[PDB]
Amino acid sequence: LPDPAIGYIFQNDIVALKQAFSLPDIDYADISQREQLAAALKRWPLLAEFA
Amino acid sequence: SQREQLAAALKRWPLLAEFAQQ
Amino acid sequence: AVLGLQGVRGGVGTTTITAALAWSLQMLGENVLVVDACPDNLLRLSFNVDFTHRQGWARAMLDGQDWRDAGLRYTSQLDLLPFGQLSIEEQENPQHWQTRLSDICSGLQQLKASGRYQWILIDLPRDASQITHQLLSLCDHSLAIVNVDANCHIELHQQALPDGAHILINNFRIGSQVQDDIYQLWLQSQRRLLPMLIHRDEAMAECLAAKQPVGEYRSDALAAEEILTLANWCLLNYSGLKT
Amino acid sequence: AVLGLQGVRGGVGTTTITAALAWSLQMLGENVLVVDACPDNLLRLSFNVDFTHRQGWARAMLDGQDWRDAGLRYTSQLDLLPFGQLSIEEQENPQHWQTRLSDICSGLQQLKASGRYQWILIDLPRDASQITHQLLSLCDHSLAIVNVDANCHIELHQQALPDGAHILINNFRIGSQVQDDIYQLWLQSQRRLLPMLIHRDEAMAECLAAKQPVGEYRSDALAAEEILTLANWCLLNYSGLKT
Amino acid sequence: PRSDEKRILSNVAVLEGAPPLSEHWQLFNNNEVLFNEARTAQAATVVFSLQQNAQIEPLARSIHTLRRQRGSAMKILVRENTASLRATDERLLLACGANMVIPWNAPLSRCLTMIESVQGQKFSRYVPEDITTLLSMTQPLKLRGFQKWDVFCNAVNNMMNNPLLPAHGKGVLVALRPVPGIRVEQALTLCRPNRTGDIMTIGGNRLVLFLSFCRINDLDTALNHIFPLPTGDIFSNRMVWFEDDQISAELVQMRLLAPEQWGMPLPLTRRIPEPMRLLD
Amino acid sequence: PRSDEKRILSNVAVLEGAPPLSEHWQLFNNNEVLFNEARTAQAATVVFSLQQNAQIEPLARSIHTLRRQRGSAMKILVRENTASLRATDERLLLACGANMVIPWNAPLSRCLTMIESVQGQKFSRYVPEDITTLLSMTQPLKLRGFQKWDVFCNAVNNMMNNPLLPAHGKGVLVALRPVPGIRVEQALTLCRPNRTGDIMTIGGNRLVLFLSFCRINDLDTALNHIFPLPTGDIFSNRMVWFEDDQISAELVQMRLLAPEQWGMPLPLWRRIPEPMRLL
Ligand SMILES: Nc1nc2c(ncn2[C@@H]2O[C@@H]3COP(=O)(O)O[C@H]4[C@@H](O)[C@H](n5cnc6c(=O)[nH]c(N)nc65)O[C@@H]4COP(=O)(O)O[C@H]3[C@H]2O)c(=O)[nH]1
Ligand SMILES: Nc1nc2c(ncn2[C@@H]2O[C@@H]3COP(=O)(O)O[C@H]4[C@@H](O)[C@H](n5cnc6c(=O)[nH]c(N)nc65)O[C@@H]4COP(=O)(O)O[C@H]3[C@H]2O)c(=O)[nH]1
Ligand SMILES: Nc1nc2c(ncn2[C@@H]2O[C@@H]3COP(=O)(O)O[C@H]4[C@@H](O)[C@H](n5cnc6c(=O)[nH]c(N)nc65)O[C@@H]4COP(=O)(O)O[C@H]3[C@H]2O)c(=O)[nH]1
Ligand SMILES: Nc1nc2c(ncn2[C@@H]2O[C@@H]3COP(=O)(O)O[C@H]4[C@@H](O)[C@H](n5cnc6c(=O)[nH]c(N)nc65)O[C@@H]4COP(=O)(O)O[C@H]3[C@H]2O)c(=O)[nH]1
Ligand SMILES: Nc1ncnc2c1ncn2[C@@H]1O[C@H](COP(=O)(O)OP(=O)(O)OP(=O)(O)O)[C@@H](O)[C@H]1O
Ligand SMILES: Nc1ncnc2c1ncn2[C@@H]1O[C@H](COP(=O)(O)OP(=O)(O)OP(=O)(O)O)[C@@H](O)[C@H]1O
Ligand SMILES: [Mg+2]
Ligand SMILES: [Mg+2]
Repeated sequence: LPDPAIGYIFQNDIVALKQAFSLPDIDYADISQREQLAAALKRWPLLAEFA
Repeated sequence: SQREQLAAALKRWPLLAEFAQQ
Repeated sequence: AVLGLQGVRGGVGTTTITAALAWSLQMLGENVLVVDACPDNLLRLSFNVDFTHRQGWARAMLDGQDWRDAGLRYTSQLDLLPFGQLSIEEQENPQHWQTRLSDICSGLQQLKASGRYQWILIDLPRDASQITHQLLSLCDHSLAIVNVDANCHIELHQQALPDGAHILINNFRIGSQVQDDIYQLWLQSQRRLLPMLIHRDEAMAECLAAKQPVGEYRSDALAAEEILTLANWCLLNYSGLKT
Repeated sequence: AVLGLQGVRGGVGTTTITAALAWSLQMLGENVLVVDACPDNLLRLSFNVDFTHRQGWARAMLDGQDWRDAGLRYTSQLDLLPFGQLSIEEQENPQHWQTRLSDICSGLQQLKASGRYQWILIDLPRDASQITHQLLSLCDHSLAIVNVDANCHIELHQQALPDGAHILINNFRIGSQVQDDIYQLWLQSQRRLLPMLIHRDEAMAECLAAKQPVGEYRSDALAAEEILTLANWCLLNYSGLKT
Repeated sequence: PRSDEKRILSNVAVLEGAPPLSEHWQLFNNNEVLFNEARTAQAATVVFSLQQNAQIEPLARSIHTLRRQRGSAMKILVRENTASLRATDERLLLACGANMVIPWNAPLSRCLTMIESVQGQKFSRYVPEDITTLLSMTQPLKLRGFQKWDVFCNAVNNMMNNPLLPAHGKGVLVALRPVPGIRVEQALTLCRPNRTGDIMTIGGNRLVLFLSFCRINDLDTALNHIFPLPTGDIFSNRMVWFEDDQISAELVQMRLLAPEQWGMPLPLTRRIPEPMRLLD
Repeated sequence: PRSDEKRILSNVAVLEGAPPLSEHWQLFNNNEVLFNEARTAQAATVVFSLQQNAQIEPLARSIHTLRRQRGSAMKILVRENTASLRATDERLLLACGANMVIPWNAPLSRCLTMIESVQGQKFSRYVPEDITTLLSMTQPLKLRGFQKWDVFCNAVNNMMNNPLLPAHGKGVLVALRPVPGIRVEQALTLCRPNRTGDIMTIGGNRLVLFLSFCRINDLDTALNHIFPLPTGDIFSNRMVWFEDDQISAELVQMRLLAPEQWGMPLPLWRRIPEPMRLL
């Protein structure tokens, strides 16, 4: 079950299907500190493993 | 001059002298 | 308050920082006691304690002696309590003495309630022993010392940190791609990070050889001023006694 | 020939050195097996093992399963045996599981007699736990990993290490005056010192981030060549068994 | 004796790699050789290049010599090729005899127009014979760090009343009230000033400091250079004084505090530990 | 004796701070200005100063053109003011027309004694007109590192049959038998030469090195710079040939080695660990 302040999971019951909702993915990192973090994740497999 | 350099190193660091002067 | 310092792994620099933070707090005019909870008994050596001096609080309890008589006064406002020199048999057999040191908890909370010391610093080791878990529970706040490397990055994910702790960075080299990448990942993933860090400084490596805290060894050293900034941050954020 | 590598102090570089020594020994054409005796379970990460992969020899035994089924092959001549990911309860309560795992010491006696491997390296943690002493008694030879600092200098004067064990310097820097004084003193005082050391190399900091041994990540790196020299020294001096 | 009014003696850096623009242009590798050639000139245009802060004092000496020894017919310019320069340095070069300082953000086009703009211009401002008068006005205070309450007020008031400096932009006076969690002498250790013009003092449970030649719109950025932690976290209240009339009036009020209310730093700006019994 | 037989044209560094020793001494700031003055002398003494190994080639030019043009009455010395200098560079300078090379470890007194000893000498040795001949005289074989057995033999043979190299001291040939504990391919990984001209090969359970222009005395010093460990711990037996006939004789024996007994070095997106079961 997810964070109630971020998401919510619905149950159909009629058909055995679950639809999960979440807040839109929004990132407010600077135009450089986000660019270099992506390059750092591409560079080291150990960093990308915890992403 | 290698005998000289060791003497200065003991004088500089009391921790080294503490173990060498026992 | 009672502030514990614990490294996320060994060698990270917990002892040297604990001594330096204690000296910085006594320079700020605060009555501080610093106790060594590591069986290595390495904190005493940053205060010109002769290495042969075996006396310490754990040494007293195991010998059936008063641990209060194991204290040492460095300055008017800085007192220290070493762990004590264990024999080779004792350190290689930790099972023999671990469960026989719980008396320090009652004595610590009495010292806590006394009011003589405005700060009590505890140098905690990395083991998960019963005594170190007990001393960590008696602390008001804690600092988790890390170094910016792949080792600590792994541990920070697979190792549970104490609640409300704050992470302190030590041995900060400038000019390393992997370190800067791990750092920039920590800046946006670690919410428990401090607003300061301690650069790698030759003074931090020389002071222990000189058997002094780094603040007394070179007050002008960058690491010394960074730890002085840590003391002022502690005064502003860690002075409360959370019960 | 079972070789035990252990740190004089935590964080000196034992895990990265054993992984590199394993790669260097299999590169020389020897059949090697590497076991991870540290609860941190960090050795597996130098061989591109997924962090979510919780299998290991210590985890197999404590779960009732077979320890032989937890092996992983890296090359035709390098076999890897991870420790296993512990539970949060097992990390905080090391005493409950500390002594349930003496079967691996009997199981290593089988492998040592199996002849399948010419070298079995053991990544030993810096503690006095029972399993660590049991595993250390199986090793025919032992290496002690240090860094040239005051912490290790003190530990070398107050902490006992296995008989016949040699000292391997790692993270040797350039320019530090206090390191020059300790090292120059060691060269004339330390008799158990090895004829080669391992400099500080950015490759050693990057290889763990790249999940590869340093000999594979950057074979022409200075540390890779120094560890390769160590591998040959092991072939020359650490080939004979202990009675 | 044909006039050298059309002559242009310039540092090569001024042209930004462009060729000599006319038969009157003479380019030189550095300001020293440029100075040595200009000593025999009369009405020529001399254009120096200011690229690093280390050149400021040598450049002032060269301009001063040329203005004094060669008269008011010569036109002397300084072309900035850098942005990391204090605005007080432009006033120093203009006081030593330069007609005009060309800012770094002016392109070559604007630079050449300004070189033409000073043609026929006769120097009218006064320049002293001794440059030490002008050089000592780059550092008026010659003090840094903590100063006693009486020494702080005396030193800042003497620079404040010093006639040679003009009004507007004279400095900033900040009075900071510490958060109750920290004491004044403790927060004094956090205030670490770098520039040899900035002084601090403590008194009346207030940390006051003076910043020489600080625009009020650059005060907060100057505090980030002196405090490791944010000033809002260390101090609860802030009172600022930037204009001369308000600063001198605040200094008169600061004089009305008894010496028993003044402050001093902590007594710590080989030992041997002795045994003791704790908790007795 | 001639007019300027008593003149001493010397670099200022030669005197090591002392004042000019006599009215005959005339000092100069560098070797080029000194060489310019020396083009007019007839029997003067010329003392260059050698401070960097980069100066070896241009210095050999100045000495060569001086000796050819100015004759046999002139005395030309080279004073080493830097220990950073190979022994073959002294051979080159003497071959270009220098009477004597003053070694760096000789004190000022010894240096002055050697400058005076050259007085009265007429240069007899033959110096070629082309300097390319002399510069090629100090060129080792342009190979480094491991070579295949036949490639190793061809390189050393072609160097022994190089007419431009001098008679003796062309290098040392070493054959090393490894300790039973370590194999030849493994012992090869320890062999790490830095100099161009130092080659190695493995074949018939022997590690064979050729060290260009190495003297038999410097053999142990050079070996210590090739191997990180002492060669006594790596190799039980050692065979050495340092004269031309010996080396060329050992090479005709090496050529007899069958190709099946020739060795080669050990062989050694990311690797993935495969699950397995022990025993
Ligand atoms: N970001 C920033 N940092 C500042 C400022 N003022 C001072 N600092 C810092 O404080 C250091 C010492 O400043 P100082 O005592 O004025 O001492 C300075 C000053 O006497 C002189 N200097 C440097 N740059 C200039 C400049 O642009 N103009 C003038 N007139 N002098 C300068 O050289 C000395 C050494 O300078 P540095 O090594 O750069 O080191 C400077 C710099 O690290 C500022 O406005 N902004
Ligand atoms: N009293 C005092 N005032 C301070 C201090 N730090 C900043 N200020 C004020 O803030 C202005 C802008 O600072 P900035 O962004 O660092 O911008 C500075 C900086 O980038 C550079 N700069 C000036 N002096 C120095 C210096 O000594 N060292 C270095 N490294 N840079 C300097 O030139 C720019 C313009 O400098 P200014 O015109 O002098 O203008 C400075 C000055 O009026 C300080 O520590 N003390
Ligand atoms: N085969 C071999 N032998 C080696 C090597 N390195 C040192 N040796 C031997 O060891 C002697 C002393 O070495 P050094 O102190 O490095 O002494 C050297 C070193 O300080 C410097 N030098 C000479 N050649 C070079 C070069 O190619 N590069 C650099 N960086 N220095 C050089 O000048 C000194 C003069 O050297 P020598 O008179 O020949 O004397 C050398 C040489 O006989 C090597 O890589 N290979
Ligand atoms: N300390 C020391 N290091 C040594 C020695 N021999 C080799 N090395 C190291 O190995 C590098 C390659 O040497 P090389 O192939 O002989 O290549 C050398 C060689 O061909 C020539 N050279 C440099 N120094 C000397 C010298 O003293 N005498 C002569 N005759 N040639 C030199 O220039 C090339 C580039 O030299 P480096 O940049 O110095 O680079 C040298 C140096 O870093 C030695 O005797 N001492
Ligand atoms: N910032 C630093 N710059 C340079 N050297 C440092 C720095 N921090 C620590 N060191 C050095 O690192 C070594 C280990 O430090 P320290 O003893 O404080 O670590 P630790 O975490 O207590 O280690 P352990 O508890 O495992 O013994 C010492 O020699 C110390 O001088
Ligand atoms: N010579 C070196 N140069 C540079 N970085 C090094 C060097 N040796 C080790 N390191 C790095 O320092 C850290 C040492 O961690 P490692 O696990 O290898 O040591 P350890 O002694 O086994 O520590 P622990 O067992 O306490 O976790 C790693 O990030 C490693 O990459
Ligand atoms: Mg410690
Ligand atoms: Mg490890």
